[PDB]
Amino acid sequence: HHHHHHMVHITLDRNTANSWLIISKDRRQVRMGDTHQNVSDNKERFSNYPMVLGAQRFSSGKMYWEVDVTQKEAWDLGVCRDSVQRKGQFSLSPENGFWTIWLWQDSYEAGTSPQTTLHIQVPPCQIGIFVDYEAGVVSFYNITDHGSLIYTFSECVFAGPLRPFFNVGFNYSGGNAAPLKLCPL
Ligand SMILES: CC1(C)CN(c2ncccc2F)C[C@@H]1O
Repeated sequence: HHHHHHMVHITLDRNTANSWLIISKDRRQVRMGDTHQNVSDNKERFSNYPMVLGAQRFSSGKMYWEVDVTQKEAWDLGVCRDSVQRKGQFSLSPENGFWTIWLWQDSYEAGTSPQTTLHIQVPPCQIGIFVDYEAGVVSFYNITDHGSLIYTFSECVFAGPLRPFFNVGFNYSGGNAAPLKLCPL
């Protein structure tokens, strides 16, 4: 792909984070803590899952960023509406305002309803995410495999400002402690 020139500098929004997440000083890395991180509750925090939003809001244009997923067993990545549900249980779907892919139990799937199997020969260590607001497109790229396409959501109905979306996943196994990292431009 040739989307690198739309690169944007994403930072994480501490106020949206699940209360167990630990965000680095530079707001570029996030990981699951082994306990509550001693923050107050607020209506923005994701309560049920280890999720956080980017601070940036997008309502036009073309945007590109990259995320490092090295040594993780489970994660979700993509974009979502600014007005997604924060509290309680929900599924990641375009109907609920999410355009995401994930790793879970050694398989990769796109967050359609129902979910779509992805075909990845080279497990990615870094994911590229491309958003074309006007076209209604969210695309995912395998940076480890020379930028090969993973998945394209087209005919997207964003219906609001978009935010970068992250889920570090649970660490029930002891094998999923590694962080998500926003990779330099
Ligand atoms: C008392 C809070 C800090 C948490 N809260 C809620 N948390 C989970 C489910 C439903 C809620 F209304 C409302 C308010 O923002």
